[PDB]
Amino acid sequence: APKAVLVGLPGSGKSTIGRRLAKALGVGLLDTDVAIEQRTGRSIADIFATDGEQEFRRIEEDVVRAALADHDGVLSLGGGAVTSPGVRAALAGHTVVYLEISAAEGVRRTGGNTVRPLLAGPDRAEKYRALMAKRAPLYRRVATMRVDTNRRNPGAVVRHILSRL
Ligand SMILES: Nc1ncnc2c1ncn2[C@@H]1O[C@H](COP(=O)(O)OP(=O)(O)O)[C@@H](O)[C@H]1O
Ligand SMILES: O=C(O)C1C=C(O)[C@@H](O)[C@H](O)C1
Ligand SMILES: [Cl-]
Ligand SMILES: [Cl-]
Ligand SMILES: [Mg+2]
Repeated sequence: APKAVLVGLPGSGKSTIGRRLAKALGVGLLDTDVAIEQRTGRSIADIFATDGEQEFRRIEEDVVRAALADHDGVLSLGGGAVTSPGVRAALAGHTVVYLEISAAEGVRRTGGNTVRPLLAGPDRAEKYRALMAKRAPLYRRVATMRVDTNRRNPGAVVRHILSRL
């Protein structure tokens, strides 16, 4: 079981806080997206391209179940994983840190468009708020710890999580 499972919208800091929290804890980081494309040689985006969310999520939920079981480090859940009820069920009892980010800051951190398909450019701010409106309640469902990453620099979010694990 992971030291901590990180959930949040794109830009909330999963990959970042994950890497830093993993390092701090001396443990490894496991990003389910990477765990997904590695295990498939075919990229997340391109995966969707060929088989769509219905399939992606099936693959994703299965890697998550796996990571939740065999990973003792820090696990960063790909943003939409929470939408799969089986991902939510798999999460129960685990240490789930919901990295909270406002839509304004969130739209801005992901400003570079470092992938994030559902977050395509044409009217991203609107897109991100809708996305936040939909995923937000779910992250709050599965979260055992909510961390506001809005003001806090990465180090402080990480120390905040450490201080609380
Ligand atoms: N607390 C933070 N303060 C400032 N920038 C952050 C913070 N958390 C993450 N970032 C930055 O925002 C960008 C998105 O972070 P990332 O970890 O890739 O998000 P996610 O994987 O959750 O989608 C990264 O450049 C990262 O450096
Ligand atoms: O918020 C989301 O649905 C997504 C979050 C990331 O994990 C991407 O890899 C997924 O493809 C999409
Ligand atoms: Cl299981
Ligand atoms: Cl994501
Ligand atoms: Mg990520």
